[PDB]
Amino acid sequence: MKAKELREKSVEELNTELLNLLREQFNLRMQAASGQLQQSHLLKQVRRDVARVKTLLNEKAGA
Amino acid sequence: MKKDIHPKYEEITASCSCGNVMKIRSTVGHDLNLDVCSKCHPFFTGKQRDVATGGRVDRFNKRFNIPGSK
Amino acid sequence: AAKIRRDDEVIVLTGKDKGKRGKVKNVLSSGKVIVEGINLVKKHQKPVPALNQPGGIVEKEAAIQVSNVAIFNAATGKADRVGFRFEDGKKVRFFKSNSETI
Amino acid sequence: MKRTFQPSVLKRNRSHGFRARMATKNGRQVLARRRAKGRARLTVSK
Amino acid sequence: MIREERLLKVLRAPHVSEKASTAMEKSNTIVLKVAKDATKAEIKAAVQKLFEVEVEVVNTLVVKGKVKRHGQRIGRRSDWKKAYVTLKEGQNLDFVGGA
RNA sequence: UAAGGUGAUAUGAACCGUUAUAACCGGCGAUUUCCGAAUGGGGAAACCCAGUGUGUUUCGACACACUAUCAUUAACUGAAUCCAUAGGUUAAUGAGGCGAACCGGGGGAACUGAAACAUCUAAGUACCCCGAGGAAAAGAAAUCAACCGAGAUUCCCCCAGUAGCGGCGAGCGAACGGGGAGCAGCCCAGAGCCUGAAUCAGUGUGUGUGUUAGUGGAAGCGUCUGGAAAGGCGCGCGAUACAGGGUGACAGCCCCGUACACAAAAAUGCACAUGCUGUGAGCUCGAUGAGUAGGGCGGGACACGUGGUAUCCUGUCUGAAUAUGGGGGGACCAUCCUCCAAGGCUAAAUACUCCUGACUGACCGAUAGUGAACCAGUACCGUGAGGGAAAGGCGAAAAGAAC
RNA sequence: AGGACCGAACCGACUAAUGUUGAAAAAUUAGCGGAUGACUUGUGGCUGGGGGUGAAAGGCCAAUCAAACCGGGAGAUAGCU
RNA sequence: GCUCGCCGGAAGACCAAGGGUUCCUGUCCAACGUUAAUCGGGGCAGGGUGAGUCGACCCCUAAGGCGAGGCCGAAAGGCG
RNA sequence: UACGGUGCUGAAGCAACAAAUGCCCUGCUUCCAGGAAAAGCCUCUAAGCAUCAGGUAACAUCAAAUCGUACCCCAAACCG
Repeated sequence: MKAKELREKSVEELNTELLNLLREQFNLRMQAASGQLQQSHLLKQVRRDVARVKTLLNEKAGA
Repeated sequence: MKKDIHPKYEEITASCSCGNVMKIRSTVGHDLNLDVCSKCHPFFTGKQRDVATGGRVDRFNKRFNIPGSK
Repeated sequence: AAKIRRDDEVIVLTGKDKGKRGKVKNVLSSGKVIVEGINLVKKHQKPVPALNQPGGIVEKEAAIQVSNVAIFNAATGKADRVGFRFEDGKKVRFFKSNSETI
Repeated sequence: MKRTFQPSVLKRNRSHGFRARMATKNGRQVLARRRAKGRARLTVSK
Repeated sequence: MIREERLLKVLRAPHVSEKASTAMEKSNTIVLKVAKDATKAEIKAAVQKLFEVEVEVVNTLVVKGKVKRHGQRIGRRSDWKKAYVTLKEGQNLDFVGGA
């Protein structure tokens, strides 16, 4: 949920969720698989959050 | 480089044999070595002999050691 | 940003459609403020040889920018600039100089 | 006779050598004029 | 097998090309493409831990495919880079077709 | 604050979210595909491989983490040499890396005004090269005079274009003498008494106030003509608001200004008050680091361009004396005078506007202006080193061929 | 054996002829050698201003350089229509 | 179909000057093939060139780069 | 049959004769202008390990280190 929503969490998505959150780009983002009436381009409009966890990790270890 | 106690010298000037004639006189071209330092050996010690001429009140150091100080 | 706030009712006066009045509007960055769509006889294009071939000639982007009138209600287009005071705690909604807000 | 213009990579180093033109003060000024102060690009860096 | 590695950017989608028809017979010599990160070692480590599926040999391919979109003669090249990967003998598509 | 947005110049189309984190502005952090200036070594600009760890793996591997050259200083260590010392394995900390140019350093011409060209003018300028900061260079005197006196330096008009040097050639071109601007002094070489007392490099806090968002901001209708009446008349009102230019034209009148009232996180200006890590504050008694200076014969810059000769300079070399004076008196020496003992510090006058900022324009309104309106130093030529264009500009809504 | 006598593209430079109003600051056609090396033959890196290698040239060396293709000196000198 | 050409020390071959992706084809006429234009690497819609062995890494060297300490150096710089 | 092609099925299968450009030949000869080092090839030992370690063999395996590989040449996207 966009990243700032779940900041109560003890562990970042790097623990396994990093790949479960990234896999679709090789599994569903080919022709009409992920969708055609109802999805398309995701990873900006909605799905960007995986990248925040990156700079946030370093924030948390650098404190 | 030689007299280095007192630092360096090669000042391009002339000697006017037909008025303002550019013949560069001032370039020195002779070198000497070897004298006894304050400790033990007849060390490498560079001069022309100027450095060692300058020794009539030096006690091996009060000018000698400017290259050796830093 | 305009504190006159996207239900409200405006008119054309600083162009030929002089009096065409309507509400809510359409607001986008450097968008031309159509009042409600003041056009009458201007074509539409055919980028599709399929059945749906856009047959329009009416409403399309009739420009009259920003708003020349502080929201109509009865007569008069001013003072539009007038900032107003505390009503929402993170924004301020306005009407015109004479009548608190809306 | 063999006249003239052609491209190569290994002839560059002593003349058209891009980092050699940063190493000489001769080159350095011209580069900075031609794309740092003067609005522009070079990009032919392969 | 590791999770801290170049994998999550080194791949793209499968390449869907006709050669899946013409050369997959008693083995699954299936096509991919890959980003600017691709040395062979990365794509060798990749497939089985990103798509659940066991493989044998891997090829990397420097493809340099010119494009133009600007009208005026030119556009770009991008990374482009095809690859070939190897779904063994007979597990073919037997649950999904990732086409 | 206030609502929309997805930095665009095909926008199709996904999809954040108009609750008070969607974007976006702002204090301060944070991000690496690899280069990298890049620095283990290599370098043909985008690098191809050393050498040693660490968390941990479906135990293949994995992403990563660092060093160099110097300049100074503690520790360990170390040669032909009992000893000296050079030199290593380190630990510590910074600069080495980068600018059109200012200024400090020196070098830097060629031919050409002189009607002849070896003086010189050319030019201390082309460059190339070394510094290291925002201000400098300097600057606390053998400085200048005539016995009158002045005081770091020199600066401003003079005196004066006077002295005053010459292929007697063309240029260069001084100080005094007067008015002023000025308007203030000391520590080592070191010991006693005294002793966080003066400054300031830091670094936390805080007032007095900045930087900018947030707060704002002026008046009109009726009519004759009428695409826009934003002209004209009416004055039905106005003024320390009548910039320029916007809104399809010409709007005091609708504007966007100007004039005026309030005003933030959280660093941080400057000024001060405090806070704390370090400094030196008050008084005496002491002390004086010469190869430097000479000159006979060199190279020189000074007003004095070759000369009898002028220093304070510079170099082979030789080589004195502590203020019971001589260093020098713009020849040389008197009578006499003034700086001063040859370590080191100083308030003002000056200059670079990197760029962005406020006002002015008998200044450029593309024969052009900072090479520069551009997105032209980009492309039309180039062994190339890179010389750079011909070049303003549809214009309610792109209203851009419905039919 | 021999810088043979006569031999191939790797060599040049004899006078024409369609080379001059160019296919070409250079090359040509039926013709013709030096027959193995006083040959030339090509990736690069030393010769970077008044040049530097000598079959020894006033030819070179960008294609026409007694010094340019430099742009900085400088919109010089200027007895110049 | 049917009758013969040109390159004949082939523009036969794959691949090295980095020029770089503009072949089969699917489609065509300015942004040009000084006739036609159906073809030219024209130029546009797809995609592509699958190297553990090919070769330059290495271990490495005759020419010649850079080089401790240096002998010297005006700042430059040069020879190791 | 997509008019490219693969779908089924399938023969026949010996002796000589003459000649390289090429293979053997870092063979073997013939002449001097006198054809460059490390290394793979193959062994000697210094020290130091030396009831430990080293390498050479049968077999099982693993790693097999960023590239480029498209059109193109005794020669039109080099140059002209």
